[PDB]
Amino acid sequence: SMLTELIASNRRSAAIHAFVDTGLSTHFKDGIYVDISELSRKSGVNYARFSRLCDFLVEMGVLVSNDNKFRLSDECHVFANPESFESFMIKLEICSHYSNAWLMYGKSLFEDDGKSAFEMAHGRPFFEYLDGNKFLKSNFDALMTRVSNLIVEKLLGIYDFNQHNRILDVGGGEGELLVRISEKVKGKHYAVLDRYSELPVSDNIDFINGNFLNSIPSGYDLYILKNVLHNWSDSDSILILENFRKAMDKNSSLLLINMVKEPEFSRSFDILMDVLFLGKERSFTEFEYLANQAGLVVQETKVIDQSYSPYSFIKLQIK
Amino acid sequence: SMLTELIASNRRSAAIHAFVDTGLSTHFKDGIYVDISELSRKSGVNYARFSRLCDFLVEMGVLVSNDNKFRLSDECHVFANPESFESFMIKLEICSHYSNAWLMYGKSLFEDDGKSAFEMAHGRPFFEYLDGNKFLKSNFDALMTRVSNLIVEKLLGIYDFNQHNRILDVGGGEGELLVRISEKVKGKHYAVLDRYSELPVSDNIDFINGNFLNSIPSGYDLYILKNVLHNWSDSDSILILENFRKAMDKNSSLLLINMVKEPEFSRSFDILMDVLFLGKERSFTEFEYLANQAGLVVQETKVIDQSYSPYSFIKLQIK
Ligand SMILES: Nc1ncnc2c1ncn2[C@@H]1O[C@H](CSCC[C@H](N)C(=O)O)[C@@H](O)[C@H]1O
Ligand SMILES: Nc1ncnc2c1ncn2[C@@H]1O[C@H](CSCC[C@H](N)C(=O)O)[C@@H](O)[C@H]1O
Ligand SMILES: COc1cc(O)c2c(c1)C(=O)c1cccc(O)c1C2=O
Ligand SMILES: COc1cc(O)c2c(c1)C(=O)c1cccc(O)c1C2=O
Ligand SMILES: [Cl-]
Ligand SMILES: [Cl-]
Ligand code: NA
Repeated sequence: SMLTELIASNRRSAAIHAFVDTGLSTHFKDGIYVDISELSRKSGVNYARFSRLCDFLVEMGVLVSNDNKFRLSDECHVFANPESFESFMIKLEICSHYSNAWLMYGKSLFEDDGKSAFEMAHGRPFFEYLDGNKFLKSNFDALMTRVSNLIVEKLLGIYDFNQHNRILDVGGGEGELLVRISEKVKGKHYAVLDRYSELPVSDNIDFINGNFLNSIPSGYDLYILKNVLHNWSDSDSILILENFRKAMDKNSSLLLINMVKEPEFSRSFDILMDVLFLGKERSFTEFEYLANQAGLVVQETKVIDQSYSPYSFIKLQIK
Repeated sequence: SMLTELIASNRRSAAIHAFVDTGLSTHFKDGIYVDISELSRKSGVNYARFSRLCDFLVEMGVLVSNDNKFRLSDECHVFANPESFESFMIKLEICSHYSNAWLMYGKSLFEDDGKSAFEMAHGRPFFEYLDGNKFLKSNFDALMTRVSNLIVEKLLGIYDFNQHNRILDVGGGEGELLVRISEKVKGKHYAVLDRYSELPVSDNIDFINGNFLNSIPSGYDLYILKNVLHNWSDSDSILILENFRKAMDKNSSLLLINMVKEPEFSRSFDILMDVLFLGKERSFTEFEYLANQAGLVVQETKVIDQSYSPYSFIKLQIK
């Protein structure tokens, strides 16, 4: 039935995890057709059992079959690359920590102590727990780095970064966005703020250990906040934007860059943000409402299409 | 994108789990339209956050939205009933035990110790582990009871059980099949063989502690083996059927009743059977092959329709 297969949606994620996490998918580079008999001899993977997984992956549209051999579909070519954001995504998606968070989601809907399903499962909020877990921190940071790399070219296209001199990326993680921007727009002052136990090192990037809930370093003419606000409540989002308004002078600009809620796209990410952070997906007008409450005004708006989501690009200045 | 949402398939299962496992779905009986504000007052569920889950459940087709109220779809009426097989399926599908089995699935494809992904995660094979885990045993046995209840009427319709005098259901679990058959077909000796520490009790039914890998007791004119062979390898399946042939005389009949592999249905259950049991789904032809190797021959075959799967009904006798 359609209902029992909907209940069993998890099996699709688990099948992809087995295929990608083992590195079996790396044998499918460059659109090659793989003979599972040959793959078994060199890799040691069970012929009969991996062939049955491949049949399920064909059903899913991950693999295509010809002459009893399997290739990756064009869409799923990314699974052959272990450095692809999709590879890091599947490693996190059904990991034990995420699974235990999802099992607390039901109970989390009845509590009002401001603890996410993740915190209920782990005893600390997501980013505080990641401080003590290499697997989660390295894979999450790697995922954010890959998606940052993918948006750079379009971001440099739609907005002229050459007009700015002092640039701070707030919650910029490993700093991939400004590292790539600094290679195209050379000779500016580039800074990245995040929570660092050990400072990253990269040519002409000033890495700052900080906390955007407490304070944003003042004196920059361009601030960037990319994919941060969806990890936070309305009240915490207003606090962050208030801290920007206090850091900014009349000539300063804040680029609020975020995946945006659109009716046509899936609500699944909105639920994941609830589970991990008590966060949420927001529309443009919802972001604008928070910014207006924080004492910021929209000067410019654009849409950036990415394969996986639409993005809101909102240029903010103090009222 | 389609691929990121395919990777995020687990979120669909986890959303349904939060909705059903909490008992929130029991407020949606008889296709009623629910005001989430009203539900929040009564149940104590967070209005805003549950409304967002309901938006995702509408996207999935689990809920239907009208006038900002939500009802279960006709197909998903079963979610309002905590005694439905779908309710028990949901409880097991993304439980910690299954999650940890799925996380070993990739690694299991590179080993030939004969340990399932489940055994690699939990240290014992499925049914041996269930002996010591009430959560898995109670919910698994409840699931099997519910799916047995749904097929009883169709079995009674397509086979004359009244022609037999002594009937043994082998691996019959809680004995629901014969409990229900005994209500319609009177004046028979009914027995159920399974792995029991303490014997179940039912007015019409004699429960026997046994092991179908070791021996099947003689002196029954009808034997039944329903939904057992998919938990076993081809070699173990032939051993089970050989033990039937040794227990049976020329006048004995064996009803082999099993979900059957048809090309038009999902391979997802085939992969679950690999993970839990190193089992598999089989076609009619594949079942007949095993029976023939065990020294049994097909007297009668029928296809039984169930909502979630087609079934093979095979009457077997000794050569
Ligand atoms: N209180 C806090 N102060 C500063 N950074 C924080 C923070 N809480 C979380 N973060 C950081 O916020 C980031 C969210 S993920 C976004 C990373 C990057 N801006 C990108 O778009 O790819 C993480 O790097 C996390 O470490
Ligand atoms: N070695 C063994 N001997 C007997 N029963 C066994 C067994 N190993 C597993 N079983 C039983 O096999 C059953 C598989 S599930 C099928 C239950 C029932 N026939 C139905 O169709 O609903 C379980 O009840 C399990 O306890
Ligand atoms: C597995 O758990 C995840 C937690 C996540 O936070 C994310 C993702 C996955 C993710 O795939 C993602 C993709 C694109 C842009 C993003 O911002 C994310 C993101 O944030
Ligand atoms: C979640 O774990 C499961 C393990 C299972 O073994 C099953 C099921 C679920 C199951 O939903 C099911 C449905 C119909 C007929 C069946 O035989 C099964 C079955 O066997
Ligand atoms: Cl600086
Ligand atoms: Cl309301
Ligand atoms: Na500061």
